[PDB]
Amino acid sequence: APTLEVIPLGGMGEIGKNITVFRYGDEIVVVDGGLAFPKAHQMGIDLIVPRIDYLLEHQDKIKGWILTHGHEDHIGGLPYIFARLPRVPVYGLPLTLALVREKLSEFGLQDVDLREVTYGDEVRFGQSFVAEFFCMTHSIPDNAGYILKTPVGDVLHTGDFKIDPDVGTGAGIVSDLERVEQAGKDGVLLLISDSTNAERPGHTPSEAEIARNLEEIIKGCRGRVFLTTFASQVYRIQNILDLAHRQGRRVVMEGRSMIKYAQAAQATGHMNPPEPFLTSEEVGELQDQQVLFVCTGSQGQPMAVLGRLAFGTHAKIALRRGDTVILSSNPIPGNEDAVNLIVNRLYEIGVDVVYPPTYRVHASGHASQEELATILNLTRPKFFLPWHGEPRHQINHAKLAQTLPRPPKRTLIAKNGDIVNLGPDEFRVSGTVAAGAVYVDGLGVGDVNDDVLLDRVNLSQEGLLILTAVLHPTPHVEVVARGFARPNRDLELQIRRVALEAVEQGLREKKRLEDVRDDMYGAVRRFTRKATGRNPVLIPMIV
Amino acid sequence: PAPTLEVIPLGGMGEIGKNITVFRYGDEIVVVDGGLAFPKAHQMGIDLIVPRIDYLLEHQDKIKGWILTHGHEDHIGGLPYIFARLPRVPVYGLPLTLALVREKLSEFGLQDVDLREVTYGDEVRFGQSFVAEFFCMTHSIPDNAGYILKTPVGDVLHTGDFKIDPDVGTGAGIVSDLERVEQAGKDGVLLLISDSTNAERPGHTPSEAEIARNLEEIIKGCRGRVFLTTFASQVYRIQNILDLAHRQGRRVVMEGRSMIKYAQAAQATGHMNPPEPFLTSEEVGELQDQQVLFVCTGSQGQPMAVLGRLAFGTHAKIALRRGDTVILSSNPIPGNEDAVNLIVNRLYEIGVDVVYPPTYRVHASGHASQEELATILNLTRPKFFLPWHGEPRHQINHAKLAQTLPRPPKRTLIAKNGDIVNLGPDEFRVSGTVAAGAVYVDGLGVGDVNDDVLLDRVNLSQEGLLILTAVLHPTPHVEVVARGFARPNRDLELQIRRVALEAVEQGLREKKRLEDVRDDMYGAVRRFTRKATGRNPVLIPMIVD
RNA sequence: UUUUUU
RNA sequence: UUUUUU
Ligand SMILES: [Mn+2]
Ligand SMILES: [Mn+2]
Ligand SMILES: [Zn+2]
Ligand SMILES: [Zn+2]
Ligand SMILES: [Zn+2]
Ligand SMILES: [Zn+2]
Repeated sequence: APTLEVIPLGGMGEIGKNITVFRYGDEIVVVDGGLAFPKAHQMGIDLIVPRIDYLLEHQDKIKGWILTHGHEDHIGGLPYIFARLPRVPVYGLPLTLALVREKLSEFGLQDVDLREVTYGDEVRFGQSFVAEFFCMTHSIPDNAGYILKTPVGDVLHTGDFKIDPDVGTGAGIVSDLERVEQAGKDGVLLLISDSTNAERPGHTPSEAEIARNLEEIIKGCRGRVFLTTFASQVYRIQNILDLAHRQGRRVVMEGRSMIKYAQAAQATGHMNPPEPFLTSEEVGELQDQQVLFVCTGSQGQPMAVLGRLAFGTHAKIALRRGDTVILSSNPIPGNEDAVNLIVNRLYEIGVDVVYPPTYRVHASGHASQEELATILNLTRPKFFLPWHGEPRHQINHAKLAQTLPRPPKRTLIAKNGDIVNLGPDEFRVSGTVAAGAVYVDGLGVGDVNDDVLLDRVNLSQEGLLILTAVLHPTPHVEVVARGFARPNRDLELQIRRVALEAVEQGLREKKRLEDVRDDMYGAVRRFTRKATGRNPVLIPMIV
Repeated sequence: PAPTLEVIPLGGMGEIGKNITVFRYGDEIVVVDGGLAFPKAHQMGIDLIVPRIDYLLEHQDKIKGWILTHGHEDHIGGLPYIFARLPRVPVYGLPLTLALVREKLSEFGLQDVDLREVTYGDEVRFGQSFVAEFFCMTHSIPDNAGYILKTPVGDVLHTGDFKIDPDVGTGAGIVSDLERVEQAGKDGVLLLISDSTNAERPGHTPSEAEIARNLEEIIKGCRGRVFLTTFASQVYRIQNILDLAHRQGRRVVMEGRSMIKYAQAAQATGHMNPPEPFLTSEEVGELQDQQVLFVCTGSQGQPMAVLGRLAFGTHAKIALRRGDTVILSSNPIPGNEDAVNLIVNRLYEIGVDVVYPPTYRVHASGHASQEELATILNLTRPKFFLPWHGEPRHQINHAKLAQTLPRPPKRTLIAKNGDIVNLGPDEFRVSGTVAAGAVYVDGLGVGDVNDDVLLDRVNLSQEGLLILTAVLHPTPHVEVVARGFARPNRDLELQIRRVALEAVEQGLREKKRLEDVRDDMYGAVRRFTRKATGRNPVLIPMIVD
């Protein structure tokens, strides 16, 4: 009896670079193709994309692609991925496809078979797969969950989601809980669900509540208002455009990425500015209380607009006492220091600084425990793969499932590369495939690996000494320093002596070029450690 | 034109760390504390930060003595560095504070430091102009004091670092001296200096007695071994754990050099009293799992502390397993979030039960939240106010809190390190600045690593490096060495050579000084690699040759 | 919101 | 919990 294989290639045991492979027989369907953002220890790199060794091996079996939404951790890896694979059908909702199309054009990727769907549509992949799209609210529009119908039964994938009763834009957007409930009645064999906020009790706040909170705050602001949020948070931004209009403020969209997303959102009907956007020059004609800037830089990026404002380097705008700055965002793990740096600079300028939790001006795009419980109760799945989370999230999602009236028969904590076997009464990890990370640094893809990073870490912590050692005319050593210590004549003289004394034992004996280096390298390491207590990288050199 | 008190913060203002405050009246100085600070992520490779003491060196003959409020590292960690460069003067503090400093000075070989023990209520004199009176304030370490500094212009009340804990839980009757603080308000407080750490937190910081109750409830329910980490200096927390362990039939192992160190100091000064002797890891191995509790270093995610080694499977004598419970009785300090998260995920992957806030209320801050800060402001009714021990966000929010109360201070200032704050019966202003700032410690080096050195470290960390050396003879050729730049690639290597070489050759073809030529080849390669890779590696060009 | 140091 | 891009 053939089984379905669920093979996560990214997005399990991490938050980022989501990509999930489904295989039945010799047919494959792939879902998403995200990037991930670098951690602190991954110094100097720009982004991370998934290893696609498995898809390369089985590329002839790929029948199609599903794209759940246009967040970068779901579509950011596609330029890299699609370039190495056959041009298969790629299905997605309008805003998702618009963002992908633009991204593919930057990379000069030609003839990608993008195919528009909408909620309720059924899409056939080969003989064995049918996928049905349904609406789930999230922090970007045109976000979908799906039901993948297979020979062994149905998989429901929630997508990334929250259950927001009212996103505030008046477009009637709501999660299709009716469809999800019916799926539970029809029978869900496997649930795949968003674990991001599985450790958070209660219910994620509604965007309509955040908008009310923002209007109340902004209504009370005496002068200019500056607000930062994710450029892709179309609902948040639309609601701000409407409250601004009601509060007699004109809006400036500041930052390249803000203008970019505003363009795609408008083109696909999700953004409708009640009054036209103005430039900073144009709003300069207005009184302070008539002005609102919606700005990039919610995560503390120094070169984003908020960053330049906070550091006094913005070319056309200068913050001053009386200004209000609203951070309509929470720092993502790893960005705490950067955001804090901007916050303290803002206090020092003397602006009024508004942020959570002091002011309730942000709602997560992801379901908290009550919402995750709702989906588990409605679907009543036989089997469960908590997804889109680090192990702590997945495991807490699993624990939450056990608190409910009808828990799954079995729950697994998948890792990237796991082959998860699915059948009517089968649910197990049956093996593994090649999975992992590929680093992008500038233009280069995979030229930087973990070995290289290790080097960057050593340089950063201990600094560098370059030593040119010459036996001719008489043995002597010369020194260039980087990040080791400030200039010290005393110290500098002593290190040459150590290296030159070491060539002496080498020089008096017959010494090969190679043999000498290690000996004096040992001399300096022994010495420099003695003198400074530090272990700087040294690169020996002979002319 | 009347003589004024100068309050000159040299550290601890506009930051959390390296606290040190100078009081000057005429030709007399009293100094308070000598802390270190911990490096930020951009300060790569360095171990700790100590204050610039240029001011104290200039005026060393005027220094009458020192007040040490408590033994936390951000109040005493700089003293070895500071005391070594100054005259021996009287140094006052409570017993645990002095025990910790004494040991610190011993490690450094510093001799003949004049440590003088005080206790709550003691009044000590510094020269003609200063009298300091110590009083108890609860905090996350024992023997923590605030003080009233009585000067010719009036009284300064300094809260020290504090919370208002009604019961730290150790059965020793320890409580903040709010009676004394209220009396100070009636006598008249000219200037209040208060701890702003938690000024953005509404309500009241939880009590250690509640945390102890919560820990006992959790531990009573643990089926197997329990490992717990907290700050090694959280003597109240640890003592309460010792006592609940006894009630719950578990023996205790203190693990990690630092745990043993603070336990030694706490026991020697009577703050820690284990109801049963500590055991070693070998000794508890004789016991059933549910009889065992490990109190471990590593609460901030340090990979080489005990919890770190347990989490990574590298502990030489102990191995975690499914069924173990690990409790993080702490919250990550800003900047340590990633390190703690790393350990938490490894613990989950091992399969231990992992217990931490906010899911479980197993930690209480050592510092006052807004209700407690308001209580102090209301009791002292100060004329002038210096919010302290906080970054500007904390200080400014403390100032705003003061404005909401029934009797706000006449004036509140947000001081910066190096500020000269002038204080008189009706004067409160910043009148100038003095040299202030950071000195980095890296290994044995003090001040040999500076910001210029760090900037180089950043650039190296990000872009890696390319050292290009041009050799003129016999025929000019270029040599390339890369570290942390990219994995080996011969094609690119040879391309970099030619771009450099053309500049060398073209530069020789039209005459230029060797210094001019290196610049030309640095420029060409920077232009080439940026086009080729999109990166700007650190470039070290050499023409000698 | 203070260290940690097989 | 997703980018920013004087
Ligand atoms: Mn880079
Ligand atoms: Mn170091
Ligand atoms: Zn998303
Ligand atoms: Zn996502
Ligand atoms: Zn303290
Ligand atoms: Zn402190």
